[PDB]
Amino acid sequence: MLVVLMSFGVARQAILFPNEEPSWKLAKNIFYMPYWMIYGEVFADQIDPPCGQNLPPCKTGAWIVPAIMACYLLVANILLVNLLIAVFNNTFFEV
Amino acid sequence: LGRKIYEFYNAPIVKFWFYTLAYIGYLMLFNYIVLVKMERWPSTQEWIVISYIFTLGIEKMREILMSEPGKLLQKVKVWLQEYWNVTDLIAILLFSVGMILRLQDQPFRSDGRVIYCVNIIYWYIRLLDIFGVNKYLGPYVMMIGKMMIDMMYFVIIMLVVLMSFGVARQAILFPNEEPSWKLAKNIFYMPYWMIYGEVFADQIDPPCGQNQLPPCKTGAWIVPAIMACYLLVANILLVNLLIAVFNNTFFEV
Amino acid sequence: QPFRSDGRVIYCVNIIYWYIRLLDIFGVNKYLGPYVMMIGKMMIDMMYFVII
Ligand SMILES: CC(C)CCC[C@@H](C)[C@H]1CC[C@H]2[C@@H]3CC=C4C[C@@H](OC(=O)CCC(=O)O)CC[C@]4(C)[C@H]3CC[C@]12C
Ligand SMILES: CC(C)CCC[C@@H](C)[C@H]1CC[C@H]2[C@@H]3CC=C4C[C@@H](OC(=O)CCC(=O)O)CC[C@]4(C)[C@H]3CC[C@]12C
Ligand SMILES: CC(C)CCC[C@@H](C)[C@H]1CC[C@H]2[C@@H]3CC=C4C[C@@H](OC(=O)CCC(=O)O)CC[C@]4(C)[C@H]3CC[C@]12C
Ligand SMILES: CC(C)CCC[C@@H](C)[C@H]1CC[C@H]2[C@@H]3CC=C4C[C@@H](OC(=O)CCC(=O)O)CC[C@]4(C)[C@H]3CC[C@]12C
Ligand SMILES: CC(C)CCC[C@@H](C)[C@H]1CC[C@H]2[C@@H]3CC=C4C[C@@H](OC(=O)CCC(=O)O)CC[C@]4(C)[C@H]3CC[C@]12C
Ligand SMILES: CC(C)CCC[C@@H](C)[C@H]1CC[C@H]2[C@@H]3CC=C4C[C@@H](OC(=O)CCC(=O)O)CC[C@]4(C)[C@H]3CC[C@]12C
Repeated sequence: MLVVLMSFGVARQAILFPNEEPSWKLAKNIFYMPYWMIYGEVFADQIDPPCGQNLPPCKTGAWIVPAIMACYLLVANILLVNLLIAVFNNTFFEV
Repeated sequence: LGRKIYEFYNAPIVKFWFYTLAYIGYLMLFNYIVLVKMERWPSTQEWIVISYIFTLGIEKMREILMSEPGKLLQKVKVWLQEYWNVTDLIAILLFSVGMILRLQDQPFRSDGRVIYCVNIIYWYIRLLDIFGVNKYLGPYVMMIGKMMIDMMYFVIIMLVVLMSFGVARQAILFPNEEPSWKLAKNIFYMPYWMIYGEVFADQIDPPCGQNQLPPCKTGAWIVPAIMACYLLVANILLVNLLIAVFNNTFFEV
Repeated sequence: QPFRSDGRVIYCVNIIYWYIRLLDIFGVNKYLGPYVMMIGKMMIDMMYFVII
């Protein structure tokens, strides 16, 4: 999880927020909201903010963030977690 | 000294621990350079990172030329068999084009910073290859590799169902829009995040026409029911099927 | 109208079914074909869950 979770966390804090002076909040914003989306809350209002409709301007071509996060939620909440399901199941009789 | 330094720095475990500690160090420096503002000339950290990328490209070229076949086309086939090698080539290439875009000036700079970010993705996933020395984690990553094929199926079936609600939610709720590409964003926007939690409780069943909301369109009472059938058929019918398919397959892998 | 409006609705209920008929075309594959095979067999197990 740490490797795939970190990947999305670094990516979302670098697309959305494009210009910040170096500070320790950045690591918190990596290890924040992505971790809490493997547990049920996708942070829906944060995701696809409305933008440039007569609001602050569009950060970059920030269309990467919903797509790679969709890939992340598939990878995290389905494959890995289901792997732990299977791993626990087959080691269970063994122990 | 000479023999102990040369013996020790040529033991393959030691040179492994070089290459992985240097690769973790690169990951930390590239983390810093992607989560900081970047001025027009590169910073020191970025110079170390781009040095890593181009020296890695030189070493890839070294072992392509130093491969065992004598014909050059033979050795480029030898290198294009193995999977992680070709993903190295495409990613070192895409970091190179990020560098050439970001040495320029706006509007190309913001695009180049995005290109750096989509490199951050892959250079994270290469740690899965790096974690192949462990006798305990090597099998897990091989398992993931076997479970991905089963995912290809689930995903396909899901698409059919998601899209089916997606079309129906798009037409029945929204009645009189004009030809636009937002229909596709809405087709895969609202009925996709529902399989992981958020059911969009306000967005579903708004009260219509009472102090006033616009009088609710056509026969839009049907969208909660086909929504209900969708949530059952996705979250219980398939996901659970995928649990079963992983358990059967995992045993053999 | 207003039948027009209701004529729009029951077109849209149809594309629910005509999407699900693409599962038939997925049946011909050597591997997707067996996966839709198990879906119908699990659906009788869910019918017992939907009552409970
Ligand atoms: C993926 C994880 C494990 C590592 C991620 C690394 C970064 C998120 C860290 C590593 C070095 C850190 C920096 C080290 C020292 C400082 C100095 C510190 O400066 C001050 O407090 C005041 C400075 C001034 O105004 O002179 C601000 C935080 C900062 C930039 C830190 C911000 C967070 C950084 C970039
Ligand atoms: C490897 C796994 C198993 C554990 C990794 C733990 C770290 C990722 C955590 C533990 C301590 C955390 C830090 C604890 C306190 C702070 C200070 C906090 O900075 C401030 O409150 C000052 C700046 C400001 O308030 O603006 C920023 C988050 C940070 C660096 C945290 C970032 C994330 C850290 C390094
Ligand atoms: C089903 C699986 C494959 C997931 C599919 C997800 C993507 C195809 C969707 C999900 C959310 C969508 C985004 C949601 C909203 C917007 C905002 C929209 O922004 C603007 O029009 C900006 C206007 C301006 O320039 O100010 C651009 C499309 C975009 C990024 C969408 C692009 C397509 C996305 C990433
Ligand atoms: C179910 C999935 C897999 C496919 C769904 C298909 C549609 C969502 C796409 C396919 C073709 C698209 C169309 C292709 C080109 C155009 C032209 C475009 O025209 C303009 O922007 C200018 C119009 C003008 O003022 O003349 C309007 C969107 C539209 C109709 C697109 C709307 C979205 C469409 C219908
Ligand atoms: C088969 C699965 C695994 C992937 C399918 C991917 C596509 C169905 C996605 C990926 C890219 C998406 C597009 C990315 C960007 C846009 C532009 C966006 O249009 C605008 O922002 C301009 C109009 C406006 O904002 O007013 C509308 C959604 C659309 C066509 C998205 C529609 C859905 C697309 C084609
Ligand atoms: C047992 C499992 C498989 C499904 C259980 C849930 C359904 C029985 C519920 C959930 C949502 C409900 C629907 C939510 C909203 C409406 C709109 C409602 O229309 C109005 O209220 C009129 C317009 C207005 O004034 O709002 C008619 C009932 C209906 C279709 C409800 C019928 C019963 C539904 C489908």
